[PDB]
Amino acid sequence: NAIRDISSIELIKEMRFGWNLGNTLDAECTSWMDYEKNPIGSETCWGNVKTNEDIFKTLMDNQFNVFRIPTTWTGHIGEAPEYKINEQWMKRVHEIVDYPYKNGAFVILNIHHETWNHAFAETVDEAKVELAQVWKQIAEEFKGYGERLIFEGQNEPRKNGTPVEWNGGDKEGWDVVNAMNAVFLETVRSSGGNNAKRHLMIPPYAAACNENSFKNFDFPEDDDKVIASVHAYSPYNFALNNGEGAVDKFDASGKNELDWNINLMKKRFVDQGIPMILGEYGAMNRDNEEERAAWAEYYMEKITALGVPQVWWDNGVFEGEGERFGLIDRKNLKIVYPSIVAALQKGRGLEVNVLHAIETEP
Repeated sequence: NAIRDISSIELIKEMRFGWNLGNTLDAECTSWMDYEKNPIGSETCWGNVKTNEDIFKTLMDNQFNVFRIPTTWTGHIGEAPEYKINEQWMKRVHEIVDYPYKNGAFVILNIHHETWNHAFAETVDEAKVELAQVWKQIAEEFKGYGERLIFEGQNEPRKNGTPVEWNGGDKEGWDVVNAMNAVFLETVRSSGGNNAKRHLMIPPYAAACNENSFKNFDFPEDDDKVIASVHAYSPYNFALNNGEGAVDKFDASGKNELDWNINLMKKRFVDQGIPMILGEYGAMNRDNEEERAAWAEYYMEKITALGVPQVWWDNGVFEGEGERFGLIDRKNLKIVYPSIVAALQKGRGLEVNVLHAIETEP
């Protein structure tokens, strides 16, 4: 029940690097799964195994101490306007949050792939109501948790389906996102318990590392416990491109693009005293572990000099046509790419010591 009363800038210093529990509690399968009969079945409906504590303990052995829990509440929410969250779902989310928390790590709980938080001015009034009701129950469920539990108001709020979805945003989307962020901050701060001193993360438009999203991002000026949430899979062709133009080498043009976006984070947040966390990043598997290792160490070295931690996005996908950001085999508790983890440790300034590494095939 104890909570330290320290600023986000001071609390961020205790962070090394992070890991995402992707394609798990954020998996959304309402188009074919009966959420009434399977109230917690969505956790594994995208191919990941049921979450256990040993997954996080395997990662903490490799010096991970930040764990982001992407959670989708669509399908687990009752009818409007009360928006009652399913009790069995809230309990399972509580159990998974306890896995890294009860072992002493930082935890980030967010609202992820929602159908109702689209950044369209047509439905903001009801979207703000649902956002407030949902975060009221979440803040209530985790009242007595300390400063190591961090709430992230939104994931990538955007105008889905528009050409404006992934280009940075327009004036309409920027105002809706700012209004939604304000509702989230007020709802948590107004609740009781430790929530008045809990650290809160808010994203710009779509959490994009873009000038248009950075320029039109309202940030509170009198709350030292609010953090900016940015996602940056940079450079795009090497890290995120899953189609045409995808490259497997980390070339000089890729370094220039990455250096440009890291400088955008410095000018927007670091120089202006805005605490910021790279909540999502990573490089897709292209049979290029040593290319991704050098990229990861360079990326980690740069933002470590800025005091910004990063959180790897791990969806548990290794092969196939999907986005292959897998890093740990959750069923066998093994690090599939040990040199990538070693690069994170070396770039962060830690002693290189990779445990539970996968064997060598040759």
